[PDB]
Amino acid sequence: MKVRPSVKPICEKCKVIRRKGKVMVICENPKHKQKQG
Amino acid sequence: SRVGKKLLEIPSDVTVTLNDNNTVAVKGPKGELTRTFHPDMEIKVEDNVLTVARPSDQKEHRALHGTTRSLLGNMVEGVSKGFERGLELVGVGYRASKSGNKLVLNVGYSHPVEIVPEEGIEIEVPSQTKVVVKGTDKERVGAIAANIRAVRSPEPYKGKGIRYEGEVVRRKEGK
Amino acid sequence: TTPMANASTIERKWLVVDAAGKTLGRLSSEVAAILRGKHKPTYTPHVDTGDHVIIINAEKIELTGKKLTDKIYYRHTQHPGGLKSRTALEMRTNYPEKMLELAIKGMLPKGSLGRQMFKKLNVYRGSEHPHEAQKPEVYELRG
Amino acid sequence: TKGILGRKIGMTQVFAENGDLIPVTVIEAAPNVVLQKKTAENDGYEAIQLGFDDKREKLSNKPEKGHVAKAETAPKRFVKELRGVEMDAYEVGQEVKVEIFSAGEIVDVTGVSKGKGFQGAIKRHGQSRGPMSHGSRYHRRPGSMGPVDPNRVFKGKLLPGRMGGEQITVQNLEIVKVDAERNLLLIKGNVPGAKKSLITVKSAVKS
RNA sequence: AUAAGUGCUGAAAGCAUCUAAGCAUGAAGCCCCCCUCAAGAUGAGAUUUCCCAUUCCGCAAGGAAGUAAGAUCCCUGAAAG
RNA sequence: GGCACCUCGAUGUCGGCUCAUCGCAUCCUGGGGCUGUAGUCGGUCCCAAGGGUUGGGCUGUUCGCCCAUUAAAGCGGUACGCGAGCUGGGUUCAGAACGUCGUGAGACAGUUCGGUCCCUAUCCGUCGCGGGCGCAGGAAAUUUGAGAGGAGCUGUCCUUAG
Ligand SMILES: [K+]
Ligand SMILES: [K+]
Ligand SMILES: [K+]
Ligand SMILES: [K+]
Ligand SMILES: [K+]
Repeated sequence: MKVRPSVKPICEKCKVIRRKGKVMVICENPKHKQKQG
Repeated sequence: SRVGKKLLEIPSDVTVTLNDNNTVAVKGPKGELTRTFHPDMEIKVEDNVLTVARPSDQKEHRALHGTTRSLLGNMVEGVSKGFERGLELVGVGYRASKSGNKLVLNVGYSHPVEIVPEEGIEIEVPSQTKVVVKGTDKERVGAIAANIRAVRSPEPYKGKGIRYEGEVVRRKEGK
Repeated sequence: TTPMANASTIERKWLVVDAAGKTLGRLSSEVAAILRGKHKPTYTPHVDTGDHVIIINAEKIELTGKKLTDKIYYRHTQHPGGLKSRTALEMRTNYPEKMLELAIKGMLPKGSLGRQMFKKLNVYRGSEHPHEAQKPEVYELRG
Repeated sequence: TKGILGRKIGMTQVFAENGDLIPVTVIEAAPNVVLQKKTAENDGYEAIQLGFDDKREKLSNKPEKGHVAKAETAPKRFVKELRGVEMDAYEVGQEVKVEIFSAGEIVDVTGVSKGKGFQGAIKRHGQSRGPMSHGSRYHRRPGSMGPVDPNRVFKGKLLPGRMGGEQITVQNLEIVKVDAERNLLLIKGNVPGAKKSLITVKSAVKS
């Protein structure tokens, strides 16, 4: 996980979503997994 | 909701009964499934075609419409054809064995892991390296398959573990 | 010239309020008013002019928003770090009578008379109450 | 749950078959009797009330006479409930005897701990002394009453007072030996309270 | 029962998606379980057993007086202080 | 540090002792994601404050370094918590001395040796222990548990298995 104020697509296959009112990236690359915090 | 609006053909062998409070019971050759839906949705059955209707184009309704349609479709498919989920044990000495109704997994722990299936779910072990979870309810088939996968989820260094059939496990190089 | 109610003049009816499907606050504000006796023209500030209230179906009280999970009933035990908490959900399931009582208690006056007014509240989990002898009338919430 | 009441005779010791030396306590328990059976109907919980120890008819009163009348026994000096017991395996009047227990059986054992009277925060609260030397005028006082900020002492500042005479339960003691011609148990270890003091033995809660 | 986390099924958004509806799992932590106190819990709870409806004024209200069951004073003491 | 708002008809000041309590920005232990994670070890971030979190040498010290441990040797707040609880080594009275400055008396965040720490607890608070009345008759026992307190740590070895 990256938990960070700035959450963004790193690659092209990054996909910003929203779960539980929290901005997350998801991406086949598990490095790129983001949550916003 | 393209999904919601799509029309659901009921096969001749499946009877859908609409009960009070939007409770749909779906009966077919493989058994019966009962489920309550949200009141706002309008589920019609005309000439062996199930259609779902949303009261308004509010965010919630557009979402509910597609969901309801999808769930009813899964119920009809479930009682007719059934759902199966297939698992592949990858590993030296990794073996599944059915003991009565219990699935027993030997996956490199110091003890065997027993899984008891819930009602309506059959686990088959066609080979020592393959497990097939069968059932009517797509959710429950999925849940049990995930539970079995959880015992030893696939690792990236040699792909060892329990995987779904046709799962692309990401691989990293060790030494 | 202004008349004043006193123990000799006051006469208290018994009212049953069904809490089923009612908003916690909105029920509680009304009940508190009846307990104080704000609905009677003989209302006198320095005496308890109000009516008894039975609440039934306290377990079926409703909360809007995410208040079931998020509304927390704190309490302190007056020992250091003695702060306990229960969620509204936990209150409603296990302590429904306490939940209503707490809500109403906070809406009454606070001194000796206000404590006295609270004694006429009787709250119950299920549909039945044991106060058949008091011959309680139904009271619909004005809303 | 099995239970019985008893008096603490006092300790002694017992070689085991292996030859190991076992310290025991000697709980004389001349048969307990059942006096009441509480139920979920009546009392709102299921229990049995045991009586122990024949009281003299001088030392009794009409309310103690009256209460034992159903069981049909003499007034009992000690009366203690047991909850959790299997209700249908007793009857009011039934005697409860040490042979309910077995050797090697685990037990919990209650008593009232031996009283000390008023005690210092050293003994009472196992607190450290101050220095005894080095110009110290602080030997056995109980420490600082706490921070300034609150302008009050924090409830649970531990202080000298009356010590001992608490209900205490020790757990998971062995029954070493049962004697029913004497009405004794032998219990590996040391249980709360004086000699003659009332000891309750139960089956252990954590088995 | 939850946290982080992992999900299942699943649309909004023909796909995907742990979430919107719905359904799981999951911490030495939370609530219990264990130990102790506890009805001044004035919201003063419950159960068992005992005593039993006395004599006076006073129009009654009420007050006074002997007692019942029971307890105490005083006394012998300690396992208590 | 700045400011000079309370206290100069007095709010005792460092360190230690005794007694703790709180925060979490977590030192250990519990649960996780990512890893330039093979394993054993680690790194980093997330949840988690329940409990735990050492004995010495030197120095008035705090701090720090060192020795030996430990699962760990957390960081902070509480009048840099705690002197009507203790100490009084240091700082900060009067003596004396060194270096230094000063014509001098003297002086020095320079040093050195020596140098009085008062108080019978009224109230609240804390810890124990009684007496009173209450609890719609008077009693003797046994109780339910609203509620409150306590406890909460962790090593090593063997086996699984070389
Ligand atoms: K001053
Ligand atoms: K200060
Ligand atoms: K002092
Ligand atoms: K002071
Ligand atoms: K005061």
